[PDB]
Amino acid sequence: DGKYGAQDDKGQWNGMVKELIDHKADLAVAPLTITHVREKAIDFSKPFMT
Amino acid sequence: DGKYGAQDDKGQWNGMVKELIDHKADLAVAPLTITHVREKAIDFSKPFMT
Amino acid sequence: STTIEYITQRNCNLTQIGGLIDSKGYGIGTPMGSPYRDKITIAILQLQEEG
Amino acid sequence: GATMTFFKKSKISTFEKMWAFMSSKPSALVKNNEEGIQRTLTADYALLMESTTIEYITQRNCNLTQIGGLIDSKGYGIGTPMGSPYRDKITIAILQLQEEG
Repeated sequence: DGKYGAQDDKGQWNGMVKELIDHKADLAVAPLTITHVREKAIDFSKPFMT
Repeated sequence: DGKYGAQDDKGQWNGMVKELIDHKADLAVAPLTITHVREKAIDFSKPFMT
Repeated sequence: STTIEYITQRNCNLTQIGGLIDSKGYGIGTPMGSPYRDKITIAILQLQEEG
Repeated sequence: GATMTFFKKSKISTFEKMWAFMSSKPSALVKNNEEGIQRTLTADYALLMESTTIEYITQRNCNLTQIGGLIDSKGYGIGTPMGSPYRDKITIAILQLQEEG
């Protein structure tokens, strides 16, 4: 999607989050924010930085 | 025992780690420096402060 | 902060002021119940420790 | 302390160099925070320690200033016993708490 990942109108994901949920990707690598909704949708490792 | 918890030179842990390892404390909200040495012993949470 | 830092450092006409009024984390997203995220966190910690 | 452990574990030439310099002189060493507090209050003797501790001390001391930002990277989390479900719930709670400001 060219985005870090955004919730759709029905709460649907896209980009990294959707691919991880669909397991079409194994690692999500981007300067994407770690939000509580995103953490629930997909797990996160320790951040490189805050 | 007042300490951040660390890996001793005998191969044994102390402090919060053992308290979490021995399952006498199910949670420990405290200043806890996050290191991969202490990560292996006990997984931390998301850093509430950096 | 890092974006504006890159912008200012790659030009000679932009002033950067302030670097922290809030804080958000940027790490590696992993699927639900990831077993391989633990070693990822350990390696991230090791890289931070070694600088 | 965490700072000196970081310095010995760091691979940055500046950090290891400054650590070697300070460790070289036994008169530039302290074993307790208040020792360095008193030394600084007595004469120019800079103390490097957890930034939260430095900020708290400065907020509690009108004779000591704060200089330098978050030079290094550390953080404080919540320890989780191996094989526990509390980690994800704790993470979502703290993430939403910090998200709200």
